[PDB]
Amino acid sequence: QVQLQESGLRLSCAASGFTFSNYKMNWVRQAPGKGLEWVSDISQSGASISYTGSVKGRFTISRDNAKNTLYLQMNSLKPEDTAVYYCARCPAPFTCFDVTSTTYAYRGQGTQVTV
Amino acid sequence: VSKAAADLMAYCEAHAKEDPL
Amino acid sequence: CTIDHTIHQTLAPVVYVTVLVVGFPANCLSLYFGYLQIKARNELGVYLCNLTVADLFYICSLPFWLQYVLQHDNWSHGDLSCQVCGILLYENIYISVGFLCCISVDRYLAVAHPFRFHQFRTLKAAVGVSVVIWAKELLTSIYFLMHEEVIEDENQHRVCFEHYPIQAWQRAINYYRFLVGFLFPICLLLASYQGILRAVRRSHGTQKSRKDQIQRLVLSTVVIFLACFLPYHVLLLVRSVWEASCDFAKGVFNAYHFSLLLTSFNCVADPVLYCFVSETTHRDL
Amino acid sequence: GIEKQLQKDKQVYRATHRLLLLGADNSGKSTIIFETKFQVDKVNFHMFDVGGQRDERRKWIQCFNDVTAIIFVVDSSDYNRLQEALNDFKSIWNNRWLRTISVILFLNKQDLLAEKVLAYFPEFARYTTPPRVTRAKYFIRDEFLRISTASGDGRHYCYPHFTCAVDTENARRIFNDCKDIILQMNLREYNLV
Amino acid sequence: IDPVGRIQMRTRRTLRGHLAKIYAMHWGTDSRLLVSASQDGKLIIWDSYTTNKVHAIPLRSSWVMTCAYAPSGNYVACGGLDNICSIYNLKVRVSRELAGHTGYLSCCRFLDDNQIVTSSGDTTCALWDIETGQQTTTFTGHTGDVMSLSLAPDTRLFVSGACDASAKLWDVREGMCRQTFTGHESDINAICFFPNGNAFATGSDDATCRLFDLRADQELMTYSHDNIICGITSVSFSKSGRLLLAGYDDFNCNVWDALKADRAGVLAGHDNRVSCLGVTDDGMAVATGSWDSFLKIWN
Ligand SMILES: CC(C)CCC[C@@H](C)[C@H]1CC[C@H]2[C@@H]3CC=C4C[C@@H](OC(=O)CCC(=O)O)CC[C@]4(C)[C@H]3CC[C@]12C
Repeated sequence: QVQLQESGLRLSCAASGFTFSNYKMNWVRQAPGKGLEWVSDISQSGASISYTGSVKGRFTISRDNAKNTLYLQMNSLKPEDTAVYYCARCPAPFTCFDVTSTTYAYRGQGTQVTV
Repeated sequence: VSKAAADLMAYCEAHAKEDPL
Repeated sequence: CTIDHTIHQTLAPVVYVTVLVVGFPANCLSLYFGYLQIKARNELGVYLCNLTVADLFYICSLPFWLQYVLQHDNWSHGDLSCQVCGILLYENIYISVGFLCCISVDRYLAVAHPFRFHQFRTLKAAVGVSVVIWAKELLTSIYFLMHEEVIEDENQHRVCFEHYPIQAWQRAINYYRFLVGFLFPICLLLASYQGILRAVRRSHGTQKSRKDQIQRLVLSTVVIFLACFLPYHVLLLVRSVWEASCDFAKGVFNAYHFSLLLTSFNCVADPVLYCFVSETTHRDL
Repeated sequence: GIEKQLQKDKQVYRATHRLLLLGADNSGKSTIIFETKFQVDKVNFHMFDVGGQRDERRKWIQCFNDVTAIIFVVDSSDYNRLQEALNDFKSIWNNRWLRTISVILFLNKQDLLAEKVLAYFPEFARYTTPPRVTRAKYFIRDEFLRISTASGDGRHYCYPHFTCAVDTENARRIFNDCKDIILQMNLREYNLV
Repeated sequence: IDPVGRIQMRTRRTLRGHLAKIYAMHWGTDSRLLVSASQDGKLIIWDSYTTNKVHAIPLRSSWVMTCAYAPSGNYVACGGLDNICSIYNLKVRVSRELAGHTGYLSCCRFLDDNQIVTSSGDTTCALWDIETGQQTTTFTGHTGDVMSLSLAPDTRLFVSGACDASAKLWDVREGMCRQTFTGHESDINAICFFPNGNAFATGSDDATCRLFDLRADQELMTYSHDNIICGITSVSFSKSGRLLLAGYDDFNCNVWDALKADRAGVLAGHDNRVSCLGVTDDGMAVATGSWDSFLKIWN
C-alpha cells in the first residue's frame, strides 16, 4: 500500500510501500483557486534535474535513496509560492504521465506553505 | 494462512489427474 | 588456327575456385533471407530469390569448366554437357541483369512514389514478371541447343563454345547481345538510382548521417555492375566488328578471355550488395 | 465467401491513414469520440479526437500505438499554460509506445501572439534569432525542439508548423508530412538503409 | 513437494486473418470455437480444429478493448472507446446496446442469456438486464480505472482490478463491497479466478504477480524475477490450478508454477507484445494473441 507523507524552509518527503530508487520523483504544487502545477523532477539515480523556469536557480532538489526521502532546499521565497505542495511518483518504474492529475493515486496529502 | 495454503495444495493435487497440460 | 591458351591454366582455375567456394555459401544465405522476406508481404523477396537461384545455377557449372581447364583445355564428356555448360556460363548472366533491373525499379517506385502503384508492386505482379523473365531463358536455351555444331577440335583436344575466327551466327548474335543485354539495363539503373537519390536528398526528416550512407551505397552498386560488365561487352563488340583472321584472334585471345573472367564476380557481389547491407539481417548475420 | 470479403477489406485497409488529434481546451484543435474524414490527391485520411474519457490518459493512449502520425496543437499566445504544454509534449515524446510515431506540431494562434508581443522564461533575455514577433515565435519553437532533439534521433522526427485561425493549408501539410513518414518507412524496408 | 519441471509446448495451429493488432479473445463453452477482437474493427469466430472462419462481423467502432462469448453460445458482446456494450445474435444481427457507462469499456462477461457484467474506465462496474436494456446495480468502490474482472464459478461474486494497486470483491445480489487487497505498487492489468473459486491472481506494471486468498486476506505467493523489468498484460490458470500462464511486454509468455512460484516454461513465438491469453474450458489447448496480428494455439 503506497503512501507518501510530506513534512515542512526545507521540505521532506517520506515514502513507504515500494522501492524508492527505481522511480522518477517530482514536485507538484497547488496554488489557491488554480490547478496543479509541476515544479521539479529528478531521475532514478539523481543525475538529470529539471525545474520550472520560475524556481530556476532558487530551489535545490536532491533525493536520498539510503534514507528513502526527497528534499527541496528552497530559499529567497516570494509571496507567490504560497500553496499546497504535493510529492508525486509517476507510476511505471525503469522509465511520467498523470502526475499533475485531478485524482492521481500516487502522491501525498501535502503540506501547506505560506509566505 | 497455513490452512489456506493446505487447502490450495490439496485442491491442486486432487485435480492433477485430468489436467492435459 | 592454333592458339596459345596458357592464360586458362595460369589464371582461370584460381578464379573459378575462389568464386565457387566464396559464392555458394553466400548465395545460400541470401536465399534464406529472401525466403524470410517472402513470409511477410514484401515483393522484394520474389526478385531476391529469383536472382539468387540464377546465381546458384551459374555456380553449378563452374566445376565442369574448371576440370576442362585442368586437363589442358580439352572436353572429355558428351556434347550435351558442353552445350548446357556453355549456356549456363554465357547466357545465364542476363537473367541476373534482368532481376537487378527489377529490384532497382521496385525500389524507385517505393521511394519516389509512396502513395501510388500499389497494385503494380504486389506479389502477383512479382511472379508474373519472374515467369516472363524465365521464358526468355527457355527460348535462348532452345535456340542455342539447336546449334549442335558448337564443339570443334584441333591438336586432338575438343574446344567447347569457341571458334577462332568468329563464326557468322556468333557475329550476328553479338550485336543483339551487346545492345539489349548491356545498353538498356544500364540506362534503367542509372535513371532509377538518380531518382532515388533525388528523393532522398530532397527528404526532410532523414538525418545527415544516413543521407550520405545511402549515396555511398548507390554509387558502390552502380560502379560494381559497370566494372563487372563493361569490358566484356566492349571486347565482345570489337571481336564482332573486326576479327576476321587467325592472327587477330590469337592477338586478342588473352584480353578477350581476361575480360570474360571478370563477369564471374557478379554472383559474389550480388548477395553483398542486395541482402547483407540491410540492417535486418545484420544482427542475425 | 468470407475469404474474398476479407481480402477486399484488407485491400481497403492499407489505403487509408489514421491520425490522432491532441491538444488542450484553449488550443483550437477542433477548427484545425469524434471522427473526421478528409481527402487530398485521392488519399483518404481519418482523424480521431477522443473526448469522452477522464483526465488520465496513460492507458487508453496505447490504442493509438500504430497510427501514422500525431497532431499536437499548441496555443502559443498564452504564457501561463505554455509550460504545461511543454510538459505534455515531453511526456508524449518519451513514451515507450509512442517512440516510433512522428509528431506534427501546430503552433496555433499566431495573430494573438503577435498582438500580445506588440503590446516566465528567463532565458529569453540572452536569446538571438537563428523582429520581436519573429524572436518570440522561434524562441517557443526552439523550446519545443530542444525536447524533440534531446532524444530519439533515429526513430522518429518532429515537424513544426505555424498556424493561424484562418489558415486553410493544414490538410496539405498533413499530406506532405505523412508522405515523408512513409518514405522513411520504405527506405528502411527496401534494404536502402 | 515434487516440482513440475520443464514444461515444453509447441505451436500447433496458427490463425492468420487479422490486419491489425489483437486486443482480446475468448473461448466458447464447446472448447472448439473462439471469438477474437482486433483493432481493425473485425470480430472473427474461428474453428480451432480446422482454422476456418465461421463468421465475421464488422463493428461500428474500430477500437474494441474486449469481447465475450455467451455461455449458451447464442450471443456475443464487445466494447471499447465508444462506452457501449454491443450484443450480437447468432440465429448475425445487433440485438441490443447497453449504454450507461461514462468511461471506456474495459471488460465484460455474460452471467446468463439475460444478464451481463461490465467494467469501465470511469471506476465503476454495473449489472444489466438485456431484455430491458438498463442497469440494475452499480459498484463504486474503486479509485482508479478498472482494468479486468472475473466471475466466480457460482456466478454470485467477482473480483476487479484497478489502476490504483488494489482489488475488491463484490456481492452481485447485494451490490456491496466485501473486501480489499493492497499488495502491488502500480496498476493492475489482469485478474483471474482460481478453479476452486477461493482465490485469484493479479499481474501489474511493477513486473510481478501475486496470489490472494479470500479467507486468509493476504498475498500468499509472489511470482517475480530479478531480470524481468516489464509489465504483465494477461494471466490465466489451468484446469487444476497448477500452472499460472502470464503474458508480458517482452514478447513472451511464461508458464509459472502457482505453488512453488518458480517459472517452469516459456512460449516464445510472437514478434510483438502478447495482449490476450486464454485457456480452453476442458483444458486441452491454450490460445494467445499478440500485437503481431497472429493467434497461436499451444498444446
Ligand atoms: C538474347 C540475349 C543475347 C539478350 C539477353 C538480355 C535480355 C533479353 C534482358 C536484359 C534486360 C532485360 C529487361 C530488364 C528489365 C525489365 C523490366 C521488367 O519489368 C519491371 O521492371 C516491372 C516493374 C517492377 O519490377 O515492379 C520486365 C522485364 C524487362 C523488360 C527485361 C526483359 C529482358 C531483358 C531485355
